[PDB]
Amino acid sequence: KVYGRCELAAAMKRLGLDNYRGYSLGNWVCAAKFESNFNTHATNRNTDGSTDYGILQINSRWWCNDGRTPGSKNLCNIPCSALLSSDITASVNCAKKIASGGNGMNAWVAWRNRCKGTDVHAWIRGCR
Repeated sequence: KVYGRCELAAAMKRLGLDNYRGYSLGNWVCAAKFESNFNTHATNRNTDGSTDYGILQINSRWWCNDGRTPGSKNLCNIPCSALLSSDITASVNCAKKIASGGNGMNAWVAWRNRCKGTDVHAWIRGCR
């Protein structure tokens, strides 16, 4: 499914991402925008042989197991396929785990590059 900006913001808010680990909601919406363009089915093969999955592009070498990545740590303890549904719950739960790390949102390259230090409130401006 391809979410609309406000719809994703509402969903993220219900799942408790607003101010999670000190990051206001707009950060998570921004991240989703640049990581997958709000597409729950986005998949991106990495050079190192890993693949990023879903709305928050979670990596098969460290976070979920896809059954084809040499040395998967599967720290979220979930199959990567669970990250491809229209329901963003599994992706949010794993993202919570990743951002609980000392580096927070820095784990997402797109966030680091396009969202960090910007007016993240613009991502939820005009929403319900």
